Amino acid sequence: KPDPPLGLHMEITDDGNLKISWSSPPLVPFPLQYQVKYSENSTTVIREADKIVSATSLLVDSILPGSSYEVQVRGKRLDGPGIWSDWSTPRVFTTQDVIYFPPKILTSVGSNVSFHCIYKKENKIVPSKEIVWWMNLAEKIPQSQYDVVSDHVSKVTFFNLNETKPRGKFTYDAVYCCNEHECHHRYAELYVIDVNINISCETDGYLTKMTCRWSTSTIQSLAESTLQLRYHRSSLYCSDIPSIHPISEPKDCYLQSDGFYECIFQPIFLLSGYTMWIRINHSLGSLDSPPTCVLPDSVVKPLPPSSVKAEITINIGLLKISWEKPVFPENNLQFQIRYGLSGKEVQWKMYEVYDAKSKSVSLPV
Amino acid sequence: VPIQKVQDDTKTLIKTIVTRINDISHTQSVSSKQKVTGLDFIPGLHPILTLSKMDQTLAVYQQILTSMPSRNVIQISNDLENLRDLLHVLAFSKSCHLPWASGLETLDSLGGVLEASGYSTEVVALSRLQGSLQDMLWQLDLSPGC
Repeated sequence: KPDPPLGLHMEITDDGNLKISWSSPPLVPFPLQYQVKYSENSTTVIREADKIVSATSLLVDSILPGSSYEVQVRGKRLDGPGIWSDWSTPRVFTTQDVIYFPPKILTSVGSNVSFHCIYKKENKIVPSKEIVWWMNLAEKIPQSQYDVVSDHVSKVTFFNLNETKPRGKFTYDAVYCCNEHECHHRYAELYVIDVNINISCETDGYLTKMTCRWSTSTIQSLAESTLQLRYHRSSLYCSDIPSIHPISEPKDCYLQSDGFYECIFQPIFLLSGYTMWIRINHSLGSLDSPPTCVLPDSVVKPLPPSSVKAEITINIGLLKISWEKPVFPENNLQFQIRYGLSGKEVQWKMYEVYDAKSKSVSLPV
Repeated sequence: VPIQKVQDDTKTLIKTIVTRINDISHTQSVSSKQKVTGLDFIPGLHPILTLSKMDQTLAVYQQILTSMPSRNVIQISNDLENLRDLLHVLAFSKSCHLPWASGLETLDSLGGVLEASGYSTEVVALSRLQGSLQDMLWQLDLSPGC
């Protein structure tokens, strides 16, 4: 006789269905078949149903608003003449009076979001024609966005969504679906946060490591938010269109005094393209920043040329300027030179040398 | 895949690695061609006529460089990996099938030289690498074949 199932929980899916889950006992080395008796009690319809499932979860379609769900689960050994376990403690779940599905949406700027609602008036489902939508109880949503998917549920479609401005503490938009002029207290939460984070990578003068820096200016408005840099290393080069890869690696980034997070890759692959993005893991959901692919061999900063000597040619009168090409990069090089009168403020005259094999330039003064 | 761009990038990568070795002051003073006994396993200047030979040579160099603890060497190993990949894509553009070279099976001996004399192994390995890269760069215009 196995122990009764523990951890009986009931949750609401995004599709509007009631998911009942339970945990198998940790002392049974054999699979268990479960019998779940659930009763749905409304003011008009009372139903009882027993279902036998091999899995540890059960789905109930179209959970009714303002109804009480009482669930009991018992278990049995799947193989052989097992003994049925005792019934677990009944779990009671009480619903609200208006259904929004999905209740919350995490989206980005410019996306299209569809919200569906079912409105109940005295345990009666209002037809979709009477349903009127409002934004933050301020203004009525235009009827062009209104769509009737079915006679019981209404929906609204939002196209080319902009960033929701913060109104005080609330950073989301509350969308209300109502029976005509009279509205309900509950709503749907729309979170359009700014995920456009610019990451700039830069290699050292010896091309041994690459430090990538990114700012946190647009993410300070949200508390309890965790930011993690995720990168994927390709075998060769960067693709023309960077994209989020399912297999990615986290990177340890440290905040500096200037408010920028720096992440150091050492060693670095010169001709392997790194597709990087920022993953924000909220309490409900995870968002990814638009990924950017960086090739280290193309981000060559390195140190300006050394051994710069500025002399004046004898009996010629031309300012001869010489230098030494730095170790990196080894591509063809162009040079920019500013020359002026030495003083408290120097009027810099500009010159450009586009010859790669040029090391000394004579200029008139 | 543009063949010309890959070839030019390959050239630039070779010069880059050569310059890296140039930065290493102790390697510059050592004769590349000169023979030192015990290091013979390292693929030094011996005619590297073909792409498969180049691939196996680079594979061995990567395998040797991986074992030596040096920050510069790890980057050089990465550049060598990229160089091999470039050679493989070129071999594909030439309709050649290059099998992926394994490194030397015979590393059970390299440990001894690394333990007894690290300095000799490092200077020789670097100078011979630079030499091998230089002849490879010379031959890359001669229309290398498989």
